[PDB]
Amino acid sequence: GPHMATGQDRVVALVDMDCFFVQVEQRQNPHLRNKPCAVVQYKSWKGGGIIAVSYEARAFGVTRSMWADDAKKLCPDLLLAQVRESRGKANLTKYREASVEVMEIMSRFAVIERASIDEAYVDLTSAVQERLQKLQGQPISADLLPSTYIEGLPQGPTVQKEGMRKQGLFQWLDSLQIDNLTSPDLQLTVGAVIVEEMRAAIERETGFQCSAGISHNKVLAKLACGLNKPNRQTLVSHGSVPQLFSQMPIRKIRSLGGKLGASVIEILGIEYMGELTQFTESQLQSHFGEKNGSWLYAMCRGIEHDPVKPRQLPKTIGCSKNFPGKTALATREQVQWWLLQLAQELEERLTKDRNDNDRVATQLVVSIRVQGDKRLSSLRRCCALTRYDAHKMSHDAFTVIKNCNTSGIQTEWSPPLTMLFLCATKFSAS
DNA sequence: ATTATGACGCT
DNA sequence: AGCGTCAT
Ligand SMILES: Nc1nc2c(ncn2[C@H]2C[C@H](O)[C@@H](COP(=O)(O)NP(=O)(O)OP(=O)(O)O)O2)c(=O)[nH]1
Ligand SMILES: [Mg+2]
Ligand SMILES: [Mg+2]
Repeated sequence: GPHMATGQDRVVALVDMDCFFVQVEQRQNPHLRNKPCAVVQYKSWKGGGIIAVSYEARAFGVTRSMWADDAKKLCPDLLLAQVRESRGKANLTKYREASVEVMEIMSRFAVIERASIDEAYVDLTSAVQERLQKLQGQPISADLLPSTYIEGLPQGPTVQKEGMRKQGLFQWLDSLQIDNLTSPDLQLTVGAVIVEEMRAAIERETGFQCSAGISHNKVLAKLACGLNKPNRQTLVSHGSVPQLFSQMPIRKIRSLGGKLGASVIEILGIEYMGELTQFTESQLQSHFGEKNGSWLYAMCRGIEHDPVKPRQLPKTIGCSKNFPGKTALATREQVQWWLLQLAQELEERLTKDRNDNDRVATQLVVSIRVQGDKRLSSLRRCCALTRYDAHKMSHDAFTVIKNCNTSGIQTEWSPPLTMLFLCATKFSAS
């Protein structure tokens, strides 16, 4: 009753750039704008692997993880942009720099948590309180929410999508109690006003469009962001959760799309998020552990407490390359040359990071995969990172991995290596 | 032969 | 510390 916490204490948004790498390439090359187009890495094997797809191309069935030659079967007029190659490998610097552009704009409105190259969570609780004091009990006009959907509305007592969006928004606004400065629904609405402004600023100042979700926590904001893409934002209220979750497959919730979500489905014999409400917190803890169990018990009621961490910068800086099938590295000279190429890219990125961000990495993590292992990493070893020098880092990485070489011969490497990965970690202020 | 990342939990 | 999971 009155003591049952409802998880309505915060306003959290999730902003995700639409088809990011595609948008970066479309800004640079106007010939690609408003076209079916995709971004690929490499080219010789099956035309390269697609990693980003414009919404026009998605209409033809083009998806990430598809080979470009196969995508061209679905969409013969598909336009392609290739990721830059440097030192023999894909180099994603252009997209990391575009990411910094967007995150610096977002940081003007609120503290952000960088969740990925193109997505960030935003804690808007304080900004909403501020705007509410400025509003002085003034109602919120639909004109302030020109790209907002209200999930679950319209309901009750009409043909085109924009008209639907507007009917739902009018139903939502008409039910608002703009008197109460602590009304959670009002707080979410003001949060959506602020996110409209932030998304407008991103587009004005970068050219990039994004989608967003506004709710009371990170998981609901992420789910909301996905409901109306591209170039739109969605408000998921606490009250919308029972209906939304009643037909939501468990795998759609962040963190349940893998083995744990499959175990929830199989152990409990359920399909949808809402079905979780019928179990006690102790029941869920018994099957999934104390942490997961408490998290599921709260999450299926729309409640989640994970804070938006004040972290705009990545925690690690890493360089990785796969050597699939017959390109695997089978000589010591090969392994050394590629460790050196990865280390030269890492040194470049680390030196720029130190100049921009006043910090230095202190640990080097070396990961490899050997032929025949189905795991991502076959072996992971750390060593000290005391100087931003590529020949030093590559020699140190070789020293920490050289014992994996089964070959009695000094020149050969067996079993050959199908992946190398260098990662700088454990940053300290400098 | 999906690839290049990045976060975080477990023990 | 090193390994596994989740994402994408
Ligand atoms: N190197 C690499 N980059 C990737 C990979 N997957 C994605 N990216 C890059 C390319 C993506 O542009 C970017 C952001 O990933 P999303 O937010 O998951 N996809 P997007 O923004 O394209 O579409 P949406 O409108 O649905 O949000 O990360 C990958 O496997 N490898
Ligand atoms: Mg995106
Ligand atoms: Mg994203």
